[PDB]
Amino acid sequence: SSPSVVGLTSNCVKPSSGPVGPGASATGGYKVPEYYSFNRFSYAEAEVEMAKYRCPQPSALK
Amino acid sequence: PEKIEVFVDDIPVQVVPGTTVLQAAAQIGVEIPRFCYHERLAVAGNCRMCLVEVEKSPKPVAACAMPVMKGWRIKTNSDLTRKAREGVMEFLLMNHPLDCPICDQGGECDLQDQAMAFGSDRSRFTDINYTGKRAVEDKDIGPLVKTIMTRCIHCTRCVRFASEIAGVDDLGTTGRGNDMQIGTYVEKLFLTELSGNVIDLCPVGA
Amino acid sequence: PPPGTPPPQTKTKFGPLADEDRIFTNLYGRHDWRLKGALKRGDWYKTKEIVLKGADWIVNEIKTSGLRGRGGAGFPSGMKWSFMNKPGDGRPKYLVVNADEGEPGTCKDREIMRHDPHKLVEGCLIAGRAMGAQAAYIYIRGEFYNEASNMQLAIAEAYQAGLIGKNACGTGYDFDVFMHRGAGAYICGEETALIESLEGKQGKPRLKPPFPADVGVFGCPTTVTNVETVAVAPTICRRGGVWFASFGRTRNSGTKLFNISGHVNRPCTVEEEMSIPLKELIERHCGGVTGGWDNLLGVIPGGSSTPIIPKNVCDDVIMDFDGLIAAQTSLGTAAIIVMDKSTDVIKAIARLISFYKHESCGQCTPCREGIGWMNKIMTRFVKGDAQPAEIDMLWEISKQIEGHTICALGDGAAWPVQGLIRHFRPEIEKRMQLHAKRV
Amino acid sequence: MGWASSGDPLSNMNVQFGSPEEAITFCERNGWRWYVDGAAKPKKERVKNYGINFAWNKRTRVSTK
Amino acid sequence: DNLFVHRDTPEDNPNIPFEFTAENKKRVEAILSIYPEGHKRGAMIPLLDLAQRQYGWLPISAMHKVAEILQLPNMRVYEVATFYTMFMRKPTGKYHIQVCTTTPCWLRGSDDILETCKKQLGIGVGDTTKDRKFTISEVECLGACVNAPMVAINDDYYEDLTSKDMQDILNDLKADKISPPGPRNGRFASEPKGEPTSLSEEPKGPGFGLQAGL
Ligand SMILES: Cc1cc2nc3c(=O)[nH]c(=O)nc-3n(C[C@H](O)[C@H](O)[C@H](O)COP(=O)(O)O)c2cc1C
Ligand code: SF4
Ligand code: SF4
Ligand code: SF4
Ligand code: FES
Ligand code: FES
Repeated sequence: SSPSVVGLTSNCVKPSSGPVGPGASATGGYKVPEYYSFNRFSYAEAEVEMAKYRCPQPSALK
Repeated sequence: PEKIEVFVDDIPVQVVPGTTVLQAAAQIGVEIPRFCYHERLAVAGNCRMCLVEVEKSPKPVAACAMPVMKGWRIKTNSDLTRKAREGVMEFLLMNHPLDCPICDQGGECDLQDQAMAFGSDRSRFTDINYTGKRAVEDKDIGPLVKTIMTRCIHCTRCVRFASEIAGVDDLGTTGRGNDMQIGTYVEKLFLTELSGNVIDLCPVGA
Repeated sequence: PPPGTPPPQTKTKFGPLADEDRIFTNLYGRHDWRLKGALKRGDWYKTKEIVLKGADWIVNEIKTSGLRGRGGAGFPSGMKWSFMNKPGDGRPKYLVVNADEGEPGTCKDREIMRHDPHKLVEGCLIAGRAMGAQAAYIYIRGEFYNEASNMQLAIAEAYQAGLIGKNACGTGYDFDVFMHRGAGAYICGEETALIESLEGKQGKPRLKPPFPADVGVFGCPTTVTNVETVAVAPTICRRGGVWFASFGRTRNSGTKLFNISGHVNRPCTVEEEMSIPLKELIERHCGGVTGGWDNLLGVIPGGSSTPIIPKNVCDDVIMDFDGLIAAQTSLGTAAIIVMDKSTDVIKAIARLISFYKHESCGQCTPCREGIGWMNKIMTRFVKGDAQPAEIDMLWEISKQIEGHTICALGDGAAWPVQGLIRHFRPEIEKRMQLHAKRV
Repeated sequence: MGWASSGDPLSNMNVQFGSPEEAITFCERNGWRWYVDGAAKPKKERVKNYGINFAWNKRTRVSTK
Repeated sequence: DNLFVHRDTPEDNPNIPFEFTAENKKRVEAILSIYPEGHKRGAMIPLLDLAQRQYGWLPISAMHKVAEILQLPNMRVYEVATFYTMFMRKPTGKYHIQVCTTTPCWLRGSDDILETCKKQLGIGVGDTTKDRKFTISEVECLGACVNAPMVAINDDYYEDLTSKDMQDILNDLKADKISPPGPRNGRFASEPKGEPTSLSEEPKGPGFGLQAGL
């Protein structure tokens, strides 16, 4: 998909265990296994992706 | 820049706009009790001792940092102000220690003077018999400045002076809540040509 | 009628909601949350048009929506956003979306991130246009590391799809969203303190004036706005300010989430119309008090920071920003903490005070110690060792603290003890009485 | 006994006045020699704004609170 | 026991070498740039987070490292690194059990779970085993008041708990086996127990309830 998922690193483990945590999965109704699939370093890995897109920052000092 | 007209204590007063309430009250002549405010330091609201009531005030305002606005009415010595000041000093004097006789600022201490003028005279703090007060380890800071931080009131005069006037930048605050302390997180010496002036700034004998 | 002035409502029975009217449909996560389901549930619909409308449009329909900010203070957002919309300066205007859920008893904020992060992002975009925001920052507790990543993921899908960024939704206007996971501390839920957090300073709040509309992050014009306040916004601009006035009774307009917890059979979060009786709600979406309605000692409607109300006064309470104010309590976050007839309310409240004592930056004279004092007094009361005059200390100390502190936290610490003395003083008298007799 | 002996009578002598011209008038009438010491010029207003603590460009941004 | 004054201990001292590993170095470069050029000091808290996350706790050398990155006095980093609660300035350990012992978690019995935790780990509050596998801790509220009682372990949210399951959870973590976070009583996410009473209808779809004009 053109709107891909975040980088494979940012994803703790590729969902293959289906039921995760309290019983989330792409099948079952509580469809948010992605929440329970976040790594110790998932946050930082996200911004590593986001070097690509973000626009120029304002600068006070000229 | 035309000067605003404001009735400080039922007296018309002239202030260039943006003037702070306190800076106007001195202009006329009245003085508000301050602890964290000094002429030559950045403005902060810490002590809450400079509070004052303005007619139709939902909230008493800190004169030290309150820019005056048109047609106000500042009631310096109105009972609501007196209620506020006493409460604030009951607070300050909860857990200040009982060390006036051994405190080098005895008889020169703003806390004593402003306690006399504007504070109460009875101790509602009953917990001295149950769990006592708080205490803080003193710091080693140099061969010049003797430090007894268990008297500090966290006015941040030392913090602001060092950061700005001397630019040492090595003296600051730490921690939340009643356990907030001041000093350097690790033992250092506050070495600086102007370091003496902190002794005059600290209103209390810390 | 003028551009503002939301239309008064003429309904008496503000009963349940219709799930069509529930804006947060995915709440409880029965359906997909990624951008596939989101655009299947209508999460980015005609955003290009609405954004193009301008700021005058958006602010106006907000005004006639009469929305009161759900951040706990309750001041309406239309005026807030309008202040941002004042040009005549070369500043990088910013928009801060406070997602702090520090408020004890409150859990609604968490699930918006966990189940509809796209909705919030869309809302920030529409609002950010109305605030002329150069960019925005979604400040979030450090206790929600998994949510923060989840939001980061939603930002990924949005950036990749081109919904948000430069030329977002093809409108040409630029807007980027960043995620700042502040190292958890309850005080950061304050506007000024949060701004200090983002800036990297100590974290303690600031005096007002100046307001964030004057100077905010980086000394730039900003507003801190609650997550729900933002999340509803795009739906309002997409569904009609008239319709949102269709709910609510008066100035307390719109709908709000509720978090029912405590001695409750089936506590949970419920989207439901405001201006509702509390008893009806507790028996509709909640199942009722564990010991039945009679076995009820008191409810704290706004969660912590809010005085308790006893069962008798509670029996007929209209839940809303108003109404409760008359009943001597503030709706806060609509966080209802309910306790059965049998539990130590006094040491329940003592726990709240300890929370404040541990959660108070310590910049103001009253709050750096006065809560510390209240903690000492309440602890002694809980153990039953205190002269009855300490009833008056707590009453009279509380008045001294309230109003003199900088951030509203002091008031949040002052009110609960005031409520306890007003309504459950006989309990304290008995607790002290038992100790004295044994003494 | 190592006290601070002083055989000079007008050592502690100290009097107050409302304005220097009054004092000079008094001092002459009692035939003393004197020399005024100009106190100070009127305090020049200092802006002492709160917002300067938080500025985007100016150096005056506070390092801490 | 928490101290806002640091002494040069053998285990915590600037002499210890800390440095950002190449993986984190990239992240540091990427994260710095979300702040305008003038004010880079705002990134400090994320940087301290990353350092703690890499190391497991904050050594004073790490605070120096962040200060060196941002070119500011070492005291300012100390100020913040001491303010925020979870910036553990002492050796934490592998797992950091956090129990929210405030209302309404206290109301739902969360004293029980804390009592058991001390029993089985063998140490009291604010403590860590000689192993450092475990660290008991109390926190005010973890934003899961609704799923009360509840515990968190360094990322995790274990809610809807009791003495029985905490015993099981600790035996699991004693064995060092992965545990499934989230509630373990039948619900999943802040949803009323049993059958559902609201949002029982399919989401309408895009455009529903549009203004129909403007
Ligand atoms: C001590 C304290 C804690 C606060 N915590 C929160 C919070 O956790 N979540 C929130 O949305 N607002 C919180 N607020 C209020 C926010 O600072 C601010 O009022 C809110 O964003 C208002 O937004 P709104 O009026 O548009 O809804 C807190 C205020 C104080 C004084
Ligand atoms: S600082 Fe003032 S009040 Fe405190 S011990 Fe010294 S003289 Fe007494
Ligand atoms: S040490 Fe002195 S100057 Fe510094 S905050 Fe304390 S009382 Fe104020
Ligand atoms: S009221 Fe309390 S928490 Fe708020 S700024 Fe003052 S001391 Fe800090
Ligand atoms: S002088 Fe105003 S708060 Fe201290
Ligand atoms: S006190 Fe347990 S999550 Fe709030």
